Amino acid sequence: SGFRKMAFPSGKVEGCMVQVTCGTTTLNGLWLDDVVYCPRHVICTSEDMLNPNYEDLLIRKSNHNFLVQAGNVQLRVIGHSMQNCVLKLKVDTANPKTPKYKFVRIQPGQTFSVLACYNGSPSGVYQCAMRPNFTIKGSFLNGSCGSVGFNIDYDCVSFCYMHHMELPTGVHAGTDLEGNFYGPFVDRQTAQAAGTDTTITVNVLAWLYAAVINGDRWFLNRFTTTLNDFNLVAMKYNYEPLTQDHVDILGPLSAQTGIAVLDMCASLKELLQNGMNGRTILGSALLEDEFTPFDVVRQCSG
Amino acid sequence: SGFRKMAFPSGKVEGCMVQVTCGTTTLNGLWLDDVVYCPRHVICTSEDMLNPNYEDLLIRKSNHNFLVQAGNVQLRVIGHSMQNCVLKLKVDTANPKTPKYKFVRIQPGQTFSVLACYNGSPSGVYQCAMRPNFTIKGSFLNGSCGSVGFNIDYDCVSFCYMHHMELPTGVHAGTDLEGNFYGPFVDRQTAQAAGTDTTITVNVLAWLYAAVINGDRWFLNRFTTTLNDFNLVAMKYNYEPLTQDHVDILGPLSAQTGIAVLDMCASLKELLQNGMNGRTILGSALLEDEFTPFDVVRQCSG
Ligand SMILES: *[C@H](S)C(=O)c1cccc(C(=O)OC(C)(C)C)c1
Ligand SMILES: *[C@H](S)C(=O)c1cccc(C(=O)OC(C)(C)C)c1
Repeated sequence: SGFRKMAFPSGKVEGCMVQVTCGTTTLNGLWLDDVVYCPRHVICTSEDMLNPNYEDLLIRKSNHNFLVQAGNVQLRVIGHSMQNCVLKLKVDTANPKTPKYKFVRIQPGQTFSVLACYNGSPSGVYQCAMRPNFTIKGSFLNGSCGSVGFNIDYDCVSFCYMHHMELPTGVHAGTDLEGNFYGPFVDRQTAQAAGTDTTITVNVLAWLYAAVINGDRWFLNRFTTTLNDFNLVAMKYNYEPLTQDHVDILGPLSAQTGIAVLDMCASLKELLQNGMNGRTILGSALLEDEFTPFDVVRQCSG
Repeated sequence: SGFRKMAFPSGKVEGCMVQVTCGTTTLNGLWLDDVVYCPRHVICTSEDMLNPNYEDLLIRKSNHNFLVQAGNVQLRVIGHSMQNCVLKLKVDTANPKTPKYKFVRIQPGQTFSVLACYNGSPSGVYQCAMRPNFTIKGSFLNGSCGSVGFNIDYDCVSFCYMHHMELPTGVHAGTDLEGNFYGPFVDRQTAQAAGTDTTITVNVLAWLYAAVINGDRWFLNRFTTTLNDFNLVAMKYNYEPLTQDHVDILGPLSAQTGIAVLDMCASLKELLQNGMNGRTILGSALLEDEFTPFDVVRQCSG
């Protein structure tokens, strides 16, 4: 019993974090086999940041300009190259702690664990979701860029996020491990801002199923709805449309609880229209949208 | 920016988790140096559980009755003994991954990270608080007992909790690493239940300071209060009394934000009396009490 925002165990990623320094800039890097991945911003200076030409900045560097430290061990850089917004530093040592891994890009509405790091040292681990507007509501301080987000499946780490920056509303933007940004953001100084966001409907319904599995049933009702009537209500409350694929994905949780997906939708409609009347669900007084159907099944089953 | 329920990186504890089997019962154990720690319930059978005499149960066992597996490696048990509600299995191999560690017992209102494990394999990591009534609101399924809770400071793991059982309200009870239960709970079958709980006032005030550090200021006011007037209001809302030591502990956050502790108390009084009027603090619509002043400083500073 119980339901918590649970992250993956972080040890496999801890053994990959290193510190990268270029000039006076230090940030985190990810050491896998004999390559260290880090934000290419490490080669910028403070006044380089209005419109840096990274190809020019990089051609003016050599290997000896990059100091890579793994714990108390310095790694010799023997090659450097750019790929989109990340830098690939080839080092003379393969990381003996490299896990099985993949570089995956995730979709809005998917969740992942973040290992927040400073100066190559892990500080904390938490769960995040990629918002519909491609930002993440992280927890990061200066020095955290290069920290990574990941999921783990049967001992294979799928890296999906590298941290780059903080937008004016305090939410966070970054890239995939190929250096391609999530969202319409750039690694230069602009007035760029998070665009409008929406609530991840399928995740809210998954979390209502978690609540039923855990004994909160007060929000259930005998009603049902059609998918189109529900989606009219969703549109009105800035919720994403629910598709038939979402309905199919909720099938296992529906079968476990005996509550048809469109019956749960009728409950969610009532909650949007009426609020909670001073009650809570799974210890929250808001509708939570950062758990996927898979997160619920992984944490709740049986 | 940002504020999340953040756990400690779990890798140092992952390298200590093993599986212990006795008869048909399997659960988790903690391998440090050449000892494996686990709940003594592992030696029970299903009908042993009304009033087991653990000293009798244990004297009928030998070393070969305990199967300890670390990954795919079997550890030979060469001694066994009981200490309160935990079992100490001496094995013929010292764990090469043992971290610097301590066994500390924590106080109600303190937080810790939990590494939930099944069959000796880590599954997820999350943050918890010891409630005033000595339960924890965890997330645990059958097979999780022996999972541990811990804090980490400068590479030293202070273990504070071993998981034993789930109470009827779905909250969790366990012991310290010396086998002594937190709270008035026993490892036998009874009608034992969580006692009445209260809200951890000093933590709520720490979290209001986190919110101010992160730009939520709507709940501030020009008022102040005395400690006695505040504590009259606390008593009325089932909040714990605030002591002068709590005020002193909040001093650094008060100095960082410029908001005197008793001024923040006046805000908390207004929030208890009026509610939030449809607003949120740090993404919550309830007053959060599971962050200590230290948690806030660690996550927010600067
Ligand atoms: C450090 S987290 C980093 O990689 C980075 C990436 C992209 C953009 C920036 C940046 O613009 O930093 C300032 C503080 C806004 C100049 C940093
Ligand atoms: C397994 S998590 C374990 O250690 C344990 C400890 C103490 C009490 C129990 C228990 O009573 O289990 C049942 C399921 C209530 C019989 C289990």
